Amino acid sequence: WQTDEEGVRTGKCSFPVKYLGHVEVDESRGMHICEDAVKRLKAERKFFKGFFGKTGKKAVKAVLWVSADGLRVVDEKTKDLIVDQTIEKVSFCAPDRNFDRAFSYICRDGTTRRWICHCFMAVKDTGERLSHAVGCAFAACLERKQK
Amino acid sequence: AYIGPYL
Repeated sequence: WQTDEEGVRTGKCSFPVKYLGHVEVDESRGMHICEDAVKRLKAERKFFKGFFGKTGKKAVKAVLWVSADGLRVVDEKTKDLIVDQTIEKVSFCAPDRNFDRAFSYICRDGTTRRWICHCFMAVKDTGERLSHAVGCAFAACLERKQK
Repeated sequence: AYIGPYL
């Protein structure tokens, strides 16, 4: 996972994912706050698609890039930047106790003034591998912050 | 874990 670390510094670290979407959460941290947001999104995609079929609200095939500067999600189909999350406004991240491919992170949204979880399902990897990569990002970020 | 940098 050392290579994972150097990738984070060099903007080379990436993961094929399915971006589930975002949800309001009441705290900046919590291994269970995350598990919950996963269960919410997963139960929403089940509510829709009872009415709209395979179409909504479909999780989106993408690639997660993890850098010391930020996290980015790029759509595989359109190559459009789907998510540009500044690394400095991220509070917490975590894998999921009951969903082994799941990864999520909480972040502050300053306009709405609320905590927002952002869940993913890894395609080829485990949730914990992703969470590790983003911890390496967090680290490079903390190391660069001068006094 | 982990815990992010936010302040």
